[PDB]
Amino acid sequence: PSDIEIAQAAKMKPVMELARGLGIQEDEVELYGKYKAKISLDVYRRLKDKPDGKLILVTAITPTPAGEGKTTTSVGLTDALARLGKRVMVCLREPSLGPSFGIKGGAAGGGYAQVVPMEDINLHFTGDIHAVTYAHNLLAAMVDNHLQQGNVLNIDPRTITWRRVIDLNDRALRNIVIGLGGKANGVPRETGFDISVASEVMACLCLASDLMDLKERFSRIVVGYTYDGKPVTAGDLEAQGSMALLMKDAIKPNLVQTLENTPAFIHGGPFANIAHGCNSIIATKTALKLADYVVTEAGFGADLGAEKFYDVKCRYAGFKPDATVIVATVRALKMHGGVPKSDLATENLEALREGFANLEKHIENIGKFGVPAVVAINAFPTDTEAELNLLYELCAKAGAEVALSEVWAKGGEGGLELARKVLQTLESRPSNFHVLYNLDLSIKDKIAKIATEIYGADGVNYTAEADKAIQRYESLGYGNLPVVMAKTQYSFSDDMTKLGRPRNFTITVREVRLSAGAGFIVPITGAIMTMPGLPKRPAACNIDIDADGVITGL
Amino acid sequence: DIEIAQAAKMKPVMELARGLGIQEDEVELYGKYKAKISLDVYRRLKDKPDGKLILVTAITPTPAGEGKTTTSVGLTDALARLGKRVMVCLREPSLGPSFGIKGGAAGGGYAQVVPMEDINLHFTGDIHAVTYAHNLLAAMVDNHLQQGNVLNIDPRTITWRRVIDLNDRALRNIVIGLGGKANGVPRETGFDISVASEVMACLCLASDLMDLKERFSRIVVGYTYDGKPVTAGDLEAQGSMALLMKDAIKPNLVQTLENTPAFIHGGPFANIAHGCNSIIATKTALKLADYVVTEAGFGADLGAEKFYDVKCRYAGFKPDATVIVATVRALKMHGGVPKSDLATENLEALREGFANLEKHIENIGKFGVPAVVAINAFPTDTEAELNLLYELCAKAGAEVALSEVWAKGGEGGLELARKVLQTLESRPSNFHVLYNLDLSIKDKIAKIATEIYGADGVNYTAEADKAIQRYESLGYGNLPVVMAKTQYSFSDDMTKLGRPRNFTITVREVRLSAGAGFIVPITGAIMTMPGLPKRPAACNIDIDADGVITGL
Ligand SMILES: Nc1ncnc2c1ncn2[C@@H]1O[C@H](COP(=O)(O)OP(=O)(O)O)[C@@H](O)[C@H]1O
Ligand SMILES: Nc1ncnc2c1ncn2[C@@H]1O[C@H](COP(=O)(O)OP(=O)(O)O)[C@@H](O)[C@H]1O
Ligand SMILES: [Mg+2]
Ligand SMILES: [Mg+2]
Repeated sequence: PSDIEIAQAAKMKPVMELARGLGIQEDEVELYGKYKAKISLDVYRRLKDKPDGKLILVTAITPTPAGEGKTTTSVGLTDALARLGKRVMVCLREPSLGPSFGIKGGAAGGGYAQVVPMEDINLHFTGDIHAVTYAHNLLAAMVDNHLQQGNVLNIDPRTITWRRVIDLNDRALRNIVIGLGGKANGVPRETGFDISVASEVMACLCLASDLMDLKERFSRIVVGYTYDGKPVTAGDLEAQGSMALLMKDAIKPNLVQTLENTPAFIHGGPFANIAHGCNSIIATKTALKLADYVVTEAGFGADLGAEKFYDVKCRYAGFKPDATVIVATVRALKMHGGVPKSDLATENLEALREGFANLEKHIENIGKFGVPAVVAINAFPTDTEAELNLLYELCAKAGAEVALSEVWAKGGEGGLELARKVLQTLESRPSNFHVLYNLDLSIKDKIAKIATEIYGADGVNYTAEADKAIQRYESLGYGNLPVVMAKTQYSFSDDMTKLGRPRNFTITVREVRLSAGAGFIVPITGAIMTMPGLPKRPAACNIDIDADGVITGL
Repeated sequence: DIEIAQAAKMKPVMELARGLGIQEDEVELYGKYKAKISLDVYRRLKDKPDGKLILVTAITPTPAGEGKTTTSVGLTDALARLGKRVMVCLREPSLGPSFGIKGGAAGGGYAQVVPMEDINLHFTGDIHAVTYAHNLLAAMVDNHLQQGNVLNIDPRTITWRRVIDLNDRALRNIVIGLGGKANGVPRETGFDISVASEVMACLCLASDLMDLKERFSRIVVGYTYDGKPVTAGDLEAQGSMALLMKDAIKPNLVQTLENTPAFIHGGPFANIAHGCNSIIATKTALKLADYVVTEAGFGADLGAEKFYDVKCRYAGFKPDATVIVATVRALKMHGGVPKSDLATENLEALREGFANLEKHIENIGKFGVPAVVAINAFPTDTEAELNLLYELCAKAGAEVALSEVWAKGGEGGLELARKVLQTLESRPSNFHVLYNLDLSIKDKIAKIATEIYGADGVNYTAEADKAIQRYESLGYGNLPVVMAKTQYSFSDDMTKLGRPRNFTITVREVRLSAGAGFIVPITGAIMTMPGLPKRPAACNIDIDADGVITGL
């Protein structure tokens, strides 16, 4: 039964009620209708010295374009725990608007494991991405006005790294020339747009602890350089105050719920292939005051999202994840064993056997961070009973804790086996969380650490552009920043072609960006683009709404 | 006395809503002090009586503005202070100008709508809905070119621009689709400011979500190589566009500082677009109130004519009175006093500049709705100067009232409120439009230019000629006209002050808004994306652990 059919038929508690059931007081809630709200940052502030609940991360194997089921699983696990009577919350990322009209669709879950109101969540929600987009683009506009008004600071406009942003898959704005028409109309220069969720401004939102912090980070954002190579910042242009203003509400996290009325925060939405892939620190640390157990997702596979959750988010938050759930699927493991994407509804026992190496490696990789894993087998409607025991069997045989999850088709009661297993590991195998690398290393050493330890490459190559940039950033004193790698989600390699556990290969960084405001560095690898495109048949064509109800949203 | 420093005073909008006879389950809250009202309110009240409709317009402005909004709000509070059941309908301010020059559009002093900062920034996200529907269409157009261009669109004739609600001059003329075969198809475009979007115009003229969707579908984005038009319908975008507008379509309820209810819905500018708030908000408010005050942008040559010939025409409104805001400082400017000298007294310059207001007074008379001048008093106004004007007005002889609504709130608008009631009770209106749709495009341009602006005639650049021919050829000859033209003069020349004579308008570009249902001749040098000044107000804007430091 279609995801929007059942999302629209849902039966929701007023969120003011859920809020109150969490120790949040009426005047700390700001409603966006009965079913959505924003929680004050005073909640976390007044509880600063109270103990945390347990932190549970969900990550996954290397996906197909439709995705496996982190979100779908995160929601379900949360519903299952609520059904064992636990005081639990999910933290998730706000879905990017753009992909609802292209390809992979929304990010509110699936079947009976969803967050709702789904169509709000997937579209405009509470206006957060819009606030990111306007602060980002206001800065750009100010940069461009500056050039026009005599270029007082002597910016070399051919070095401006600050791009524009919009929350759509618009490939035609990747590379553009701007400022044309003559002397009344700006200064010609080459730029383009990224998708808003990849904005550094969203990164700042996701790492900041409150408005004034966000304002200070904004002011350290570097937009470009003078003709003599001195950096020029958003604070040099006095933009941070306006930028902060535009984020005045977006800083607060959003409360919705699951289909079974369990509470859920949704806040910040960076992708994990081209950004840091986590929800806001603010959401997650607030939730940890409010619930005994907090489930949260990192984007794409564990080589990307899980790695950056540990090495960036946890680092900057002081978080100590207690357990980690790895989502695996028969569909995907078969793909990693040879089966084409068009033949996956077919049984193939060997292609799951030789596809397993993929998961083998993700488990290995999680183990390196010292937090105990449980595998979740997200049973797809087509997966045969035989394929399903083999995977169970392979996970046990590898030593790993496992559980089948029928959360998609059955909701929270599809996730009891799994929920017990997570509870089992919280109670019986404590976590020993530590980062992969220290901050005092070179940029190139940190990159090589991730390259070799996680993706399993032999080493890393640099274009001259990249080398020039790394020099620049260490010499300017940003050498201590952590690394958010941009790379394809479809492989451990930077070649989207290398399925499974590719061996004897090299990653090539072509471009290096600096996020001095969010406080990390972004080495861009392979051919990954920072603005995605629409397909031949965009979801949009099938999308509609009548005197009430909507179709084509997924 | 700072605008933003009146961040004090309000009551829950839900109380305000029930007090207009709106049901609880028709109110959607965005905090305790903003809401969206269902379209079911108007529907169920369809057969009930309309209140009195009052338009507030103005003389030709100083860049700072002459106080329409400030006056519309004041008037509303003043009527309430006379025990009247009254509402204001306003436009949502464009976000861009709060960081630019002119600021937000929530009023002034003690005549403002609140919560101001929300109202002027993201508000309830309508402008963002507009922006994304428009730009998703743009994105689908470009994707289509990229995926074999099956419809054979000549990318060099695409009229559909992109949009963003900032003053960004550098996005006026751009080249996109660069980088090779994987990254699109190169083409010249740019951006307009979001409030000037056709999508906004449609929102502002439509009656519900399914009307809006069908309008979207009729939007022409460009042409095939053999000149066949291609629509948003042909690309199947209207459903998604409408989805993104599902809440934007419902109007918003806020209030005034003295707690009078207010609708804010739709933002289009009057120089570049059609300059009125939504029909939805206006027609709804007529059911809930005995008196509905509403503003049209810039001077009467722009917003008034458009409110009358476009909004009123499509809505079936008959306006009952019209208020013309005038100021001493502006009249002086028009009498030759430089911008920098408008604080200093100068009676003779005020006598000379009167001509401007005189023509606006005449022009309102041609639509057949009676008029009341509001003289909106600034702190620099001499007692002598305010008397000269009042005398000038009654000798004209229009009804006049001094207004101290800015400094005093509704108490300051009693004499004005009285005169307006006095006009509605004795001098009923005989509204009629300036022109008929049967005319040709060029004839309608020429009525408006001749009768309202005072031009001797109109010239067309070759490009404008082509376009007008193309639209007549295609069946759109019968559309009404929404002139784009500078607010600073009756002419298309921003330096021709007072009441210029013996001038000609030149239209250099003509757009077709097939979905909103009008045509836009662009005159003189006016741009559809504005720019940021030397020192933008953004540079002085800030927020601490609570308090905001600029709204202007
Ligand atoms: N077990 C399942 N069977 C069928 N569809 C599923 C299942 N789990 C998830 N989905 C659907 O597949 C897509 C991917 O799920 P999602 O939770 O979004 O994965 P991820 O979070 O890793 O991107 C969504 O459309 C979801 O509704
Ligand atoms: N009587 C007055 N004294 C001082 N400032 C005023 C007065 N009336 C309006 N203003 C201010 O001047 C600017 C323009 O007023 P506004 O109501 O926006 O006119 P318009 O709607 O025609 O632009 C605003 O900053 C407003 O607060
Ligand atoms: Mg997901
Ligand atoms: Mg105004």
